[PDB]
Amino acid sequence: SVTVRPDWVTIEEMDFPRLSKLTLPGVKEGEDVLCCGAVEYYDKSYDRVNVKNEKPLQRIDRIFHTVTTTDDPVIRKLSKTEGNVYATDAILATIMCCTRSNYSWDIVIEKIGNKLFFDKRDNTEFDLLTVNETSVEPPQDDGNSLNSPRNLALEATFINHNFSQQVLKSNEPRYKFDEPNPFISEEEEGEVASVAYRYRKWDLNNGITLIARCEHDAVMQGPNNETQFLTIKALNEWDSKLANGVEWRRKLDTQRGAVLANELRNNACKLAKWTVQALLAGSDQLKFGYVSRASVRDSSKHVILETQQYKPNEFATQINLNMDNAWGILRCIIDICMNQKDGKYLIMKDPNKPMIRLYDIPDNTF
Repeated sequence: SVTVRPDWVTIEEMDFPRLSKLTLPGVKEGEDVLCCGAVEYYDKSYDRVNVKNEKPLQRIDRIFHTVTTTDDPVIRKLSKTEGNVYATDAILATIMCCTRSNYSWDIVIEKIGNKLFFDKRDNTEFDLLTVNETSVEPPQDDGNSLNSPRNLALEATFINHNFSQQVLKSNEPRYKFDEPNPFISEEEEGEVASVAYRYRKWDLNNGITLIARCEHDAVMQGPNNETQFLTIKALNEWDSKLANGVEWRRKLDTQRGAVLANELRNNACKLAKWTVQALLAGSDQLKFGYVSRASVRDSSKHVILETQQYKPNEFATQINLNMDNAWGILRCIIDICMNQKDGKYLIMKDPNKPMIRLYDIPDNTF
C-alpha cells in the first residue's frame, strides 16, 4: 500500500496472535454528538426477491462520499470542543478488524498536542471493497482481466453503490436528521446517496475520548411504526467455478447456511468491517443483498438473487467478532501514539506477514 523509506523509524510492531488477545471490556454504546444528513426508506418489496424471482441490478447515479477525518468539516469543528481522538467508522473498522486482513493497507495518524487524528490517504484503494481476500487462493489474474483483484474490487464497490440505493424508495421524501449532509451544497441534495451520519463519542479509559463519524444507509418502518436504522451491503458472486465457491443459483434456496459460511471464510475482513460499521452506528439491522453476474464472462450486468437481514450484535456473534477485542486493538494503537511527540505516524499491515507496524515518519511525507 505504501513504500517504506530509509528514514522511517519503527516504533512498535505487533503480530496478529497478540493483537487477537488485546481487550478493553465494558465500553459503553456510542453517544450521539451531532446527527446530519437524510436517508430514504427501505423498499420491502426487495424482501420477496429470491432465486426463482431475481431482480436485475440497476445502475444508480449518485454521489458517494468517502471523506477522511481531517477533511470532515464536522470533525474539524467538534475537535475544537469535544474529545481527543478522531476517526471515521471506515477507518476504525480497518484497524479493529486488522487480524482478518490479508491485503496491505495503511492509516496516517497525526498527533497535535493531546489530540490524534486518524486518516486514510485518498489516492489509494482504501475505499474499495475486496473480493475473496481471505480465500486459500485469492484471485490470481494479472491486471487486464475482468477477474483481477483490482477489477473485482471495482466491480464489488460498484455493485454495493447500486444495491444500497436500489432497494430504497428513491421517489419519496427522505427521513431528515437535524443538520444537513455536511459534504454537499443544497443544490446536490437530490444527487447525494441515501446516507445519514451520527458523529458519536466513546470513553475508552486512560483519558481517551473518541469522536468518530458513523452512518446508516437507510431507515425502515419497524414492527409498529418504530423507525429502524439500517446498514445495507451487498455480497457478490463473480464466477463461482473460478472462485471454487458454492453456486448461488443452485444453493441459495435450500443451502443458505452453506452459502453464508463460504462468504464468512472467503470474505472475512470485508464482512467483519461491515459489521463493525453497523455496530458503531447503532444500526438496528444489517441487510445483505446477494448479487451475481448475469453471465460469468461479463462484469457489467448483475442480478439480485436474495436479501437477508441480521441484528448486528447477533451477526457479530455468528462471525466471532468481539468488540472487546476491537476496542482493545484501537486503544493499544492510541497508547503507542500518545506516547510520541507531535507529528505524523503511520500504521500499516505488512504485505506478506500477519503483523502491523507503527512508524515514525517525516512530517512532510504526507
